[PDB]
Amino acid sequence: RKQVSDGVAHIHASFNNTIVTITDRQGNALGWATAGGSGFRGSRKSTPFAAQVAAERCADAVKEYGIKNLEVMVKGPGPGRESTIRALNAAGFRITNITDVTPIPHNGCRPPKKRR
Amino acid sequence: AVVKCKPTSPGRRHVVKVVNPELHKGKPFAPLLEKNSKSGGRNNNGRITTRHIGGGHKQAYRIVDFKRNKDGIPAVVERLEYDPNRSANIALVLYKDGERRYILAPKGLKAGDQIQSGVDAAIKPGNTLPMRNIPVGSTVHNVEMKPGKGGQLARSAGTYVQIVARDGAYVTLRLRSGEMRKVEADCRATLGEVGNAEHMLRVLGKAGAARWRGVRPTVRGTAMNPVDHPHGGGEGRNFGKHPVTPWGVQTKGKKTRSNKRTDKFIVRRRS
Amino acid sequence: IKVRENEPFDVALRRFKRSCEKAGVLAEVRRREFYEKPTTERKRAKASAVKRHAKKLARENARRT
Amino acid sequence: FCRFTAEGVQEIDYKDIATLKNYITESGKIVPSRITGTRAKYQRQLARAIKRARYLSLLPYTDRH
Amino acid sequence: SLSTEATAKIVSEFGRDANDTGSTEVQVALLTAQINHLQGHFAEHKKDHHSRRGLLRMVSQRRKLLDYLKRKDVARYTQLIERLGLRR
Amino acid sequence: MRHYEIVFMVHPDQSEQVPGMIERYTAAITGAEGKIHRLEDWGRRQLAYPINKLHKAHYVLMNVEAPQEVIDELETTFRFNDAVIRSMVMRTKHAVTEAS
RNA sequence: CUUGAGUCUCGUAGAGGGGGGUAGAAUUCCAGGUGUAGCGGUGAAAUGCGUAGAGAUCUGGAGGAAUACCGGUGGCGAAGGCGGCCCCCUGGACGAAGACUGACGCUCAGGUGCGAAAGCGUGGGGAGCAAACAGGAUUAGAUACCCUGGUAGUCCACGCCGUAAACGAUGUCGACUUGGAGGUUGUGCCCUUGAGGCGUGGCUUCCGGAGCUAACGCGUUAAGUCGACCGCCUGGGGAGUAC
Ligand SMILES: [Mg+2]
Ligand SMILES: [Mg+2]
Ligand SMILES: [Mg+2]
Ligand SMILES: [Mg+2]
Ligand SMILES: [Mg+2]
Ligand SMILES: [Mg+2]
Ligand SMILES: [Mg+2]
Ligand SMILES: [Mg+2]
Ligand SMILES: [Mg+2]
Ligand SMILES: [Mg+2]
Ligand SMILES: [Mg+2]
Ligand SMILES: [Mg+2]
Ligand SMILES: [Mg+2]
Ligand SMILES: [Mg+2]
Ligand SMILES: [Mg+2]
Ligand SMILES: [Mg+2]
Ligand SMILES: [Mg+2]
Ligand SMILES: [Mg+2]
Repeated sequence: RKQVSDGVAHIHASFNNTIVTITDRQGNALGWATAGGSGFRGSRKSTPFAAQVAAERCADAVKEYGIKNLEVMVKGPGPGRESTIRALNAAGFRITNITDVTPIPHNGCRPPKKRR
Repeated sequence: AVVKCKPTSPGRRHVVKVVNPELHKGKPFAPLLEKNSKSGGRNNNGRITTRHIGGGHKQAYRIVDFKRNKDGIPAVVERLEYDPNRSANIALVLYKDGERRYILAPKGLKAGDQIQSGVDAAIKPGNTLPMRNIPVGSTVHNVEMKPGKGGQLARSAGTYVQIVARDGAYVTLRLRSGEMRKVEADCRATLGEVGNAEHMLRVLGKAGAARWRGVRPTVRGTAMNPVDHPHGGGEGRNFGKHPVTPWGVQTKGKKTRSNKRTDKFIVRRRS
Repeated sequence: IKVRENEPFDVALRRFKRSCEKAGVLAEVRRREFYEKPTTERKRAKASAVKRHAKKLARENARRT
Repeated sequence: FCRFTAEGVQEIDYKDIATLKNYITESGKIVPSRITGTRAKYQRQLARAIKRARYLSLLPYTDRH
Repeated sequence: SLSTEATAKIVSEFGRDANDTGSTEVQVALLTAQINHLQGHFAEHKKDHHSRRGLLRMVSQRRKLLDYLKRKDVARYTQLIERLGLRR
Repeated sequence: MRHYEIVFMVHPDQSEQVPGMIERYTAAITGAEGKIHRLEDWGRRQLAYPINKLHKAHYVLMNVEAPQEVIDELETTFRFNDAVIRSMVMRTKHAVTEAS
């Protein structure tokens, strides 16, 4: 539970769910909180408010570390990629940058066929 | 090439032959032969220890230079030859000092090719050199498992081992069975795949083919009596038993490797 | 898209979710979602080409405005 | 206005990364001639030069290496 | 292919002079040189159907020029086919 | 004998060996009457992406006019040599000795 | 004989083809670290994965497939079709100026070759996707759509098939007949007194005149006006089946 200053707030925002894991600058995770664990089961899980709540609930359990400044790594589509940043800053974290880490292939693997 | 025999008679209908027109159509090199008497599968005690062996054609043993420990001296592949002991063909080579030696014939080895061995050799297929001077990822054959041992991996026809990793004293090798094995990097390895890569396409046509290759018939366990085999008995094709070897041990899936002294080398096992 | 941070936050988050559509990522992962068969690729491209040919050079009308 | 046909470079050097960086984005994507003017022949030369510079790592494929 | 030097050598060898480059003998000799050349390319690139299409166009062109030469002057026709190594 | 153009990076610890590398290769090229035109040893450049857990390689550009077997043996040397990283031969069909 | 058709010199553009080698992104798996109760999915769920520690995040390795951006009613190709970069072998097309042969041309029954995808055989390969299959839903039922997995197959080598809404539903070749706006690739000259203006070629996209058409529409790349040769059609089913 040692004190660290430079943490990174990784956000795996997707369509159904969003996952906000806060790691140190090497990738050791401090704490995580998803939209599905904060209540919000089903359609609620996929709203910006659920991601806001998840980012708030992850700004806790990382208080034992004294995190001051944060790198935000938004990864993926979905509504919980611009509300989670606002909720992380409304928690008292000075943001150092915002970086989109969404995996973009270069025509690599073939996607699922299609819904219908 | 792969030649399919014409069905001018049964037992000739289903044959497929591998005619290698580059093999020497003459007597092999004499000073490198020695007699190889058949066994029948019978051990020191006269008893059959491995079944389904006996008969077949006479064949002399060709002294193949598996070690390739004549470093620095170049060699010219004088002749390609048929070996009755291997599935692959052998290659009589002549060194620049006047010494003839049988080697395994890699894929790209025709007559007159210039090979050699040693720490400073090139990376042409057929050139032996310890697996430190060999670049990683390259395709080698006739790999040694101990330095100076002689070479034991990838020496069947069309077979090769691949150098996957290289960690200090050791090298990881994807073997022809998919298993990744660590051998020390002082061990030698000839470059390129082994020749006669179409050997697996012959289909032998008939029973006498296997018979003169030296393979006595295989009686199914069910075709026996309960005293003869764990399978057997039954008033007409009854099995009802779990498949086992003639000595009781499970077959059709039961891992029987118990070495516990070479497990330090097997990074990961057969698929 | 590594938007380093200036002071006022959505003075910079604005240039984050305005650079996201300059790089067009949140709409680039909508083609990569499902596999669109090459016929449909070509057909959608051709229909976008034909739509782009909306004759904006034909807007000299009165319409009593 | 195609500041390549403005000059007649006659071949876009992939070692001129000083001018190649003018035709990528902060994410390293090539910028379309529909924006940069860039007569089509020189746009093709430019894309090949960008790709060779990427291979030689004079330029980045993406901003996430 | 069939570089400027080789085709000019064939022109000088098979024509009235080096300026005479459109005569039937020179056209046929150039097509024959190209065909003998490309035999090696199609020895291993068996699946080069798009290039073999042009090769067969060359073969048919050479045959049409040879028919013209035959029914135009049989002496030149025989001389050219024997000097060039033709007829199967 | 066609006009090539060869850009190859090398490990930034055998940067001391880049002279011997360069003169060795140019001597091999001149041996078959290949003509070196440009020999711009670019020094230690910083890479845009890390090649083999390693930034900051050492570039060498050289424009030659040599036959195919020369350039192919050269490519094999680049491959089997452990310090040469991301070689790149190219056709250029001319004589380019200007800059960069 | 040269106005057709070819050859040669220089040059240009191009995912044209065949072979080989590499690059990066990403998916997946494996080994390890942090960390923890969720993940995943949907219309909603559930199957499913997860405290045996998943998901998330970082490091290392393996492996296969496809090449983001450029990217364009852009290009090339007889059609099928072909897009990371590099090299090797190779086909075609076009332009300017000239010489060269001198009708050597057009078409083509039969024949021959190429011919998407699926499929078949042998041998490899197998990341992802996914017929079949299994389970969960939906349902009146659901051997469907939807979800979770998943095998051939998709990949490679060599053979076989020889078919597609293989389609501009428009055979090839040639000649002639108002125009407009483009795209692309050549080329000549003029003030280049810039990236401009003025012409001349190849391919190409859209609109439209005469004319044609049952109309829709085509409209110098005609479905307009003609010539050559070929293929085909003769009410709808049966049937493109049967033998
Ligand atoms: Mg047996
Ligand atoms: Mg048997
Ligand atoms: Mg039996
Ligand atoms: Mg019995
Ligand atoms: Mg018993
Ligand atoms: Mg009985
Ligand atoms: Mg019975
Ligand atoms: Mg005349
Ligand atoms: Mg016909
Ligand atoms: Mg075929
Ligand atoms: Mg197929
Ligand atoms: Mg198959
Ligand atoms: Mg499914
Ligand atoms: Mg049909
Ligand atoms: Mg089609
Ligand atoms: Mg039709
Ligand atoms: Mg019209
Ligand atoms: Mg039928």
